[PDB]
Amino acid sequence: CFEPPPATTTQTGFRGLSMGEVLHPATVKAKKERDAQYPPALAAVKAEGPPVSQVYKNVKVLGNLTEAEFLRTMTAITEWVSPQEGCTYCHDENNLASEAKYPYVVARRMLEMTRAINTNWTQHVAQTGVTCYTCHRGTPLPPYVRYLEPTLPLNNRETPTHVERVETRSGYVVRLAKYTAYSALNYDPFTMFLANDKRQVRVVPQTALPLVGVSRGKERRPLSDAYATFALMMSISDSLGTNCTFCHNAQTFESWGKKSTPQRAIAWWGIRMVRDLNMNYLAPLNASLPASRLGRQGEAPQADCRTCHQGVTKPLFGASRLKDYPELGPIK
Amino acid sequence: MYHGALAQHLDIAQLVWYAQWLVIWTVVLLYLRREDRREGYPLVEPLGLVKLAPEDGQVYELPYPKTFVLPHGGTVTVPRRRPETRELKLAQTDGFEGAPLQPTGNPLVDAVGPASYAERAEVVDATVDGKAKIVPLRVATDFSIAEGDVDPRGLPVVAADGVEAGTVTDLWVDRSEHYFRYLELSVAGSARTALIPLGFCDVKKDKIVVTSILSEQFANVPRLQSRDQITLREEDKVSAYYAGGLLYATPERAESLL
Amino acid sequence: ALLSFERKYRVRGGTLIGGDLFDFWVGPYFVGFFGVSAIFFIFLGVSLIGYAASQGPTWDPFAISINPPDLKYGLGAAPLLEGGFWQAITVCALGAFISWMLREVEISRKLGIGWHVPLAFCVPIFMFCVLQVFRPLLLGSWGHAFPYGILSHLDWVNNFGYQYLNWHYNPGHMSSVSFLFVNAMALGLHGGLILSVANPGDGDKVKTAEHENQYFRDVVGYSIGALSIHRLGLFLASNIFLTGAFGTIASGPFWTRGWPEWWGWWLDIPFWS
Amino acid sequence: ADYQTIYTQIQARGPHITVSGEWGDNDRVGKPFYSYWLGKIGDAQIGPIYLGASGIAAFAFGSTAILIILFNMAAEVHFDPLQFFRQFFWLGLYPPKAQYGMGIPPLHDGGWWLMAGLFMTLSLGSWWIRVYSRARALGLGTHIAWNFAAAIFFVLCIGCIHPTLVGSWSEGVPFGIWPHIDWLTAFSIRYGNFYYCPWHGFSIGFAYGCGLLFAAHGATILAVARFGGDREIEQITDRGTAVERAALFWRWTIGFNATIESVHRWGWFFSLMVMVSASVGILLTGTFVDNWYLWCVKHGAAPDYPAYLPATPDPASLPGAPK
Ligand code: BCB
Ligand code: BCB
Ligand code: BCB
Ligand SMILES: C/C=C1/c2cc3[nH]c4c(c3C)C(=O)[C@H](C(=O)OC)c4c3nc(cc4[nH]c(cc(n2)[C@@H]1C)c(C(C)=O)c4C)[C@@H](C)[C@@H]3CCC(=O)OC/C=C(\C)CCC[C@H](C)CCC[C@@H](C)CCCC(C)C
Ligand SMILES: C/C=C1/c2cc3[nH]c4c(c3C)C(=O)[C@H](C(=O)OC)c4c3nc(cc4[nH]c(cc(n2)[C@@H]1C)c(C(C)=O)c4C)[C@@H](C)[C@@H]3CCC(=O)OC/C=C(\C)CCC[C@H](C)CCC[C@H](C)CCCC(C)C
Ligand SMILES: CC(C)=CCC/C(C)=C/CC/C(C)=C/CC/C(C)=C/CC/C(C)=C/CC/C(C)=C/CC/C(C)=C/CC1=C(C)C(=O)c2ccccc2C1=O
Ligand code: HEM
Ligand code: HEM
Ligand code: HEM
Ligand code: HEM
Ligand SMILES: CC(C)=CCC/C(C)=C/C=C/C(C)=C/C=C/C(C)=C/C=C\C=C(C)\C=C\C=C(/C)CC/C=C(\C)CCCC(C)C
Ligand SMILES: CCNc1nc(Cl)nc(N[C@](C)(C#N)CC)n1
Ligand SMILES: CCCCCCCCCCCC[N+](C)(C)[O-]
Ligand SMILES: CCCCCCCCCCCC[N+](C)(C)[O-]
Ligand SMILES: [Fe+2]
Repeated sequence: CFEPPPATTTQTGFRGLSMGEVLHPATVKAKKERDAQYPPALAAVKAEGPPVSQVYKNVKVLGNLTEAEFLRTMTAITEWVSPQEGCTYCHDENNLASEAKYPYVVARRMLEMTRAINTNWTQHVAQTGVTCYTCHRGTPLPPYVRYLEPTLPLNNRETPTHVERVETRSGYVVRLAKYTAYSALNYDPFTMFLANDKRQVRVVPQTALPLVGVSRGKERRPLSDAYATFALMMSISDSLGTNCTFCHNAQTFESWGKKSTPQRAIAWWGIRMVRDLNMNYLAPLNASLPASRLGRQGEAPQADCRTCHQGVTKPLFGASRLKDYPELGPIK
Repeated sequence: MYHGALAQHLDIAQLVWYAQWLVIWTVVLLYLRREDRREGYPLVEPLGLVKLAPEDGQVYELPYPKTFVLPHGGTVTVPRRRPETRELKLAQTDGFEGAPLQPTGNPLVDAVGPASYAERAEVVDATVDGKAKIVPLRVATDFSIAEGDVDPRGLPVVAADGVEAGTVTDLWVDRSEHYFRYLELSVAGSARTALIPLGFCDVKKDKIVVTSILSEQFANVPRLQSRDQITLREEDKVSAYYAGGLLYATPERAESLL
Repeated sequence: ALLSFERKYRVRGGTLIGGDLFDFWVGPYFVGFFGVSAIFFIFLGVSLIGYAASQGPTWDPFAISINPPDLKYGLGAAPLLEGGFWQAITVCALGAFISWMLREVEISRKLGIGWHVPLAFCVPIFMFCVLQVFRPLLLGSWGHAFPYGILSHLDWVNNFGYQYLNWHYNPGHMSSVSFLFVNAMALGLHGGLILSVANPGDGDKVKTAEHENQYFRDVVGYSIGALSIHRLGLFLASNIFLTGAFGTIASGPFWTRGWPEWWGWWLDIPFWS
Repeated sequence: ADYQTIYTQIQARGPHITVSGEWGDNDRVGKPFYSYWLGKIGDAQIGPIYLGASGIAAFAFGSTAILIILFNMAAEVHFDPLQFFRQFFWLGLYPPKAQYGMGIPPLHDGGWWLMAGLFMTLSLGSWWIRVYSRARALGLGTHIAWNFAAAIFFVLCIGCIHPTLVGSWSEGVPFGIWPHIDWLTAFSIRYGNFYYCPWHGFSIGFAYGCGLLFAAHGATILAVARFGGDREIEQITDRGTAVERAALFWRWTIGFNATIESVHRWGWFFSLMVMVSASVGILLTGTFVDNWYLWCVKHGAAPDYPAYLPATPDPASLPGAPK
């Protein structure tokens, strides 16, 4: 079980602190090739004539687009999400305004969510932005999603073994380990941290001595909170294909300033972004999805850091189509 | 308010850091470093033409004497004044305090440098039940060589010079620890045995090789006073004799290795 | 000046090199050629430490730190203040350690005893080289070595560990820790027992070799015997680094993921997957 | 070269020795048997072993602890045999995940962990007694029992006393291979980086020092095995050229030296202190220090480095930052 030299190493901290990335060149190249499948931008169309708001019948989101632009978007959407299936994945063959099929309405919300990320989560996605492809990767079900319990394989394009199957109780500890970089940490950071804003990630005191009043008996957070936080960080690390020192100087995890890299602030924003999407776009879709989409407690599949990043510190190595599809945001 | 805070700036842990260090240097300097001085002290030196002092530092660095009561009777008290009365065939090579000494005779038999022994007791080391501890297998009858190992009785002993120097006649066993410690050999062309500690022996199937000394030098290996017994001091004499060969068997052995 | 029994052992001879030239004592210390070079390098290395430290801000001992160069300088010579001092000091340190070791051989020769101690001493020099020299060569930059600072060298160990997510799952480390823990217990047991026999309490008699063997036969069912616990201890101790060296070397040049994932070779056997 | 110091060239066999206890000579069970291979690098006789009450007691409790742990572990892979064997390392028996303060946790949330912790404690107690008694029985001092006590106390510190001191069972050490390891990091993270705990440093200093000392002691005795240096008791009561040579080796190298007895004192002490320092550090943690790095920072200890990548403000403190 070993990976041969050379390793690719970077520096993310002051010399002598052994901070930085440690990359196996072959893995990087293999991920590069997978992400290289990002379809290139459709040729630019000239905006002739009326907004489709006038022209078409049931266009809510992209109503201001001229027709040519609009069909350009519809084409891009098709090759990002449902290329195998074609336009009819979401449309009634004979009535295009028809909302008959759930992919239509789900796709309508996803146009909204997508323009949300690109307009409002600028502090995370910056000027790279996302598109339907960032998550979907050419299939309607995105390959990396989370339910309210751990599931395996992480890539839902792979076929589960018996033990992996969520119904197989004997395989629980492994479903959890594969989510936390193989640790034995008995916590699921997804449901604890990313599904909603209920829990506080920070667990480390900010004073040298114990403050009288929060430091004894039931006043205290249980130590199990520090395990969870560690589990989450194992997960975030494995999700971005990186290590702690990509973000922290481990001298003082709890400190920012010189003890934290810029990417930690960005990750801080991403935790907030992921919670927004889950709480406000993705989780509600359990209303609009077939039962076959939903998990064991009737939850829609939702997003963690892997859903976009899929093992790279910038999703798709920072490829952007933002200037090519302004429909999708930022929306002034 | 904070748990542990004692004053403006001062807290429990910080005071304990100071106690920890104090406990450590106390045990190290005042205890352990004085236990280190139960042998060899007080330091010997040149002498002064006029001096009269119970020199203070020599008192302060010593612990109080302890006495071991010995299992088979007697006691031993350390530290104690344990001077070396024996004459040493050595001469200063140069004048200064740090100069090494040279042997002026045969260092092997003079017992100087790596050939020195300790003035151990002239007593036979005993087992727990009072018997002699280290005895030849001629005496140690209920003992044996484990099946699988060379029995050396019969084998030739071959000295550093490549020359056969004698013939192994017996093994001496430690009956307290069940462990061979010496081979005994008939010395070639002499009417004597020699013990040779097992550490100086490369045991082959066909011979026993001893590189510490040339065949010539086996003749002068220390002799025991009895034949089926050895005293603590004799063990020391025998062992030291071969050890001294490592520096002294030939002229170039004391000189630079390379 | 001399222990009561010392004078008779203080004979010329035994040198690896130099011969009579440095064959003498300064106080209790034997000098010899390597005494001379040990001292040369110490003086160098300590001088550089001072000069370097003076160019820094802090003179607080805990906070002083002399660090290797940025990774970009690779295996090349870095500016003095930017890794160069560290490079110099590392050479002096190696010069001092090896001198100390060869000096120990010369002392062993003069006394007619085995060379086991200078040998045992190669293990920590070796492990120093793994950290400071070999692993950086494999990764291609001096900048992966550890800084010279009482506390800053702990910040390196910390970060190096967390580069691989959880360094505890490193099988070389697990082996290393186990030897660190056994050896500490064994030294307690060996030390405790020799004292218990020689110091029975009240006015009872010093006990015997047979008693030592009986105690451990009684307590754990095996006594390894008097010569062999010294061999064991030298083994257990040495294997702290001899096995550890592998976990250190593997991290980076031969494994780039977190260490828990390495155990996938077990967990993911498809037979039970 | 002294091959004896590598292995025993010729093994001696002789009649089994027994040194009589002041009691319990009749609880020694088993027939001594000999191993030729063992004999090559140690004493060849395995066994007999003394039984006794404290020992049997120790086994009883120990085994009960183990049963509780393994049964909860089996529950974890839902009693699937093969998944049990597969996942054994990852499987654990955890303390309260919830804050019950010092309330007896429910069986499912730490109740079972306490149980096991209790029986293990009694297991250790019983064993300590065995270790203490055999010494007394054989007319020996009790230095070993006193070194062991320190070790047992450390375990109580991390298992019991620290949880009690801060008032939460949630902080105890889980039972399990990886789980007891994950605790190390959970515990260090919560208390501000154990590298910056002075007693963690003392402890390491002594653990490293035990490696230094046992390598140097062991090597020193092998190096004078030719002079019977292994026979350490009689080298104590009647100094021989072995320990004169050992002592002078060390004097000539480092400038001072021990005796053959005192070096075992140095060793006993270094070993003891690993466990003593460690406990003190645990007693101070949570009770009086919350974040060891900040405590160090409070007192001027901590190093500080230039930014390399740009200094990064806590976004949470920004104007307009969400929560
Ligand atoms: C967050 C990171 C962690 C980490 C990271 C870590 C790293 C990165 C490495 C270790 C290594 C090691 N760790 Mg781990 N560690 C260990 C224990 C150990 C050691 C057994 C082992 C070897 C130490 C070493 O290389 O010495 C080195 C000591 C040397 C080289 C001494 C040289 C001395 C020189 C020869 C002479 C010095 C002379 C002075 C200058 C002279 C001064 C003169 C005065 C005195 C007169 C324990 C017991 C634990 C526990 C209980 O949690 C732990 C936790 C962790 N370690 C953390 C999880 N550990 C090493 C290893 O072996 O990994 C497998 C290693 O590479
Ligand atoms: C891979 C992991 C490593 C590691 C991990 C480690 C940890 C995690 C900890 C230490 C600690 C310590 N380390 Mg580090 N370390 C040290 C030295 C030290 C001491 C500052 C201190 C106590 C060590 C001890 O008692 O050993 C046993 C030896 C004994 C008892 C004999 C006395 C040795 C003497 C105390 C050495 C003092 C060295 C001087 C400061 C050096 C100055 C050199 C010149 C100027 C004279 C040296 C000299 C080296 C070298 C040369 O390799 C080294 C390598 C390493 N340490 C590795 C990089 N070490 C502890 C500490 O408290 O840090 C501050 C601690 O917590
Ligand atoms: C990221 C996490 C870290 C960490 C967290 C950590 C914690 C949280 C603790 C330590 C502690 C200690 N650490 Mg640190 N650590 C250490 C080394 C050490 C030890 C010297 C000391 C623990 C004492 C011990 O031997 O326990 C092993 C010995 C034991 C457990 C004795 C057991 C005795 C018992 C009687 C045996 C019983 C066995 C029976 C068979 C039981 C069977 C029962 C059945 C029935 C179940 C090194 C050398 C390093 C390096 C090189 O990086 C390091 C890094 C780190 N540690 C990281 C910073 N470390 C302890 C300490 O000193 O804190 C102050 C401590 O509590
Ligand atoms: C597996 C086996 C082990 C083992 C074995 C043995 N260990 C030995 C022997 C044996 C057998 C000896 O024979 C020899 C000795 O004589 O014993 C008294 C020795 C010795 N073990 C020392 C330190 C020690 N052992 C450590 C570890 C183990 N030991 C492991 C555990 C550690 C750890 C763990 O950190 C330390 C710090 C010295 C006291 C002594 C060398 C003196 C020297 O070499 O003099 C020569 C050099 C000097 C006096 C000063 C040199 C200063 C340089 C030039 C300038 C500074 C350089 C820089 C690197 C500083 C960095 C500081 C920063 C990290 C903070
Ligand atoms: C600094 C010094 C240290 C130090 C010191 C010392 N350490 C000592 C002593 C000293 C001095 C002793 O005198 C004592 C001893 O005796 O030594 C020979 C002992 C010990 N250190 C042990 C383990 C250890 N030390 C560690 C650490 C350190 N130690 C630190 C470093 C570590 C670490 C590193 O993690 C470990 C793991 C044990 C071997 C031993 C206790 C046994 C016990 O307490 O027994 C308790 C009893 C049991 C567990 C019984 C159950 C066993 C059975 C087989 C289970 C069967 C299950 C089955 C279901 C039943 C079926 C029945 C059938 C008939 C139907
Ligand atoms: C003055 C000058 C410039 C001179 C020129 C000559 C010269 C080269 C001098 C060198 C000066 C220098 C550089 C000195 C530094 C000396 C050093 C490196 C000291 C380190 C001392 C330390 C920290 C040791 C750590 C280990 C330790 C805790 C030891 C204490 C106990 C001892 C002394 C153990 C050694 C020891 C062991 C291990 C035995 O087994 C044994 C068995 C039987 C009898 C004696 C012994 C014995 O003494
Ligand atoms: C495939 C290339 C494809 C075509 C062709 C297509 C066309 C299309 C039109 C012209 C409309 C307007 C119909 C009307 O009058 O309301 C329209 C609107 C939406 N589409 Fe579409 N569409 C194609 C493919 C896809 C795919 C693959 C999906 C589902 C992922 C999809 C979804 C939608 C949605 C939602 C709308 C409403 C958009 C809005 O602004 O509200 N289409 N499509
Ligand atoms: C980009 C504007 C975009 C579109 C269009 C889109 C469509 C879409 C569809 C058709 C579904 C339903 C698929 C099904 O058959 O059930 C769907 C579901 C999910 N999506 Fe999506 N999606 C767009 C963008 C994004 C982005 C940027 C992400 C990731 C942040 C994302 C994620 C998901 C997830 C999660 C689901 C729910 C699980 C599922 O129903 O398959 N989408 N999307
Ligand atoms: C690598 C496995 C790793 C560890 C360990 C780690 C730890 C850690 C801790 C202990 C905290 C708590 C801080 C506190 O209590 O104040 C924490 C917090 C954050 N982390 Fe982290 N972290 C690890 C890895 C990573 C990586 C790779 C990144 C950046 C991509 C990262 C980021 C963050 C952020 C952001 C926080 C704060 C969370 C919040 O405020 O909500 N960490 N980490
Ligand atoms: C989940 C909480 C999560 C983490 C953690 C995270 C981190 C992260 C980092 C550190 C960066 C910056 C890397 C760098 O500067 O080198 C980064 C960048 C982007 N992310 Fe992210 N991210 C998390 C989650 C998500 C999710 C769910 C998505 C997709 C909807 C997403 C997207 C992006 C995008 C796009 C970027 C790239 C910005 C760029 O500069 O190229 N992230 N993320
Ligand atoms: C009852 C109340 C109210 C209070 C009690 C207070 C009390 C005394 C509590 C004590 C708590 C304690 C001491 C907890 C300590 C926990 C610690 C330190 C645990 C540390 C490590 C645990 C580990 C490594 C356990 C892992 C798992 C095992 C060893 C598996 C067991 C397997 C076997 C032994 C194999 C058996 C078969 C073999 C003999 C062939
Ligand atoms: C002569 C002293 N004998 C002796 N001494 C010691 Cl320290 N240990 C043992 N035996 C072990 C190491 C234990 N405990 C059993 C594996 N025997
Ligand atoms: C706290 C641990 C359990 C205590 C009870 C264990 C059995 C006690 C046996 C004592 C035997 C007395 N003896 C013979 C050693 O003196
Ligand atoms: C960091 C662990 C504690 C270190 C303690 C080291 C003690 C060795 C001191 C020997 C002092 C020698 N002398 C001659 C000055 O006493
Ligand atoms: Fe010993």
